[PDB]
Amino acid sequence: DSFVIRGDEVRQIAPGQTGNIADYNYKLPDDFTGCVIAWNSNNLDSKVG
Amino acid sequence: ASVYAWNRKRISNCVADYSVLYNSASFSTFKCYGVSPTKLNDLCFTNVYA
Amino acid sequence: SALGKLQDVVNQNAQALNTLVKQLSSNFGAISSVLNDILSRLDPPEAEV
Repeated sequence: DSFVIRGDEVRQIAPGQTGNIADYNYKLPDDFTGCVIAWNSNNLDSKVG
Repeated sequence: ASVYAWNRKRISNCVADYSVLYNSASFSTFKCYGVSPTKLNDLCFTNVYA
Repeated sequence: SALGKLQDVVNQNAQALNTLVKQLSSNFGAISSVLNDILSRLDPPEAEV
């Protein structure tokens, strides 16, 4: 499941977490089994304007 | 105030809607220990010190 | 004290029942001994604990 969020909001990607994107955009089950991936992508997903 | 002389502000005789705190995105960290953040609007307290 | 054996049976049974009932007021290391408070206070990942 791929998506792009802010740098500080990656801590919300966990079972039973509170947050803004956690409760309105993407919510994980409490019995979630697996792994999560994160890496900085500022060089590609950002512009001067 | 300074951390060595931290101010203690009592909160009493008021109705508190914690939604305006929860819906605020300016907070870098939002963490509760003994209570659920989304259940705060359903509980009655006193002895509230900020 | 002539009827001490029957009274002892009654007292032991009632006392065991009372101790069993009183054990519901111990939190056993949890925040509270009332399940309703735990349900109405915490998120499910910590409520399960």
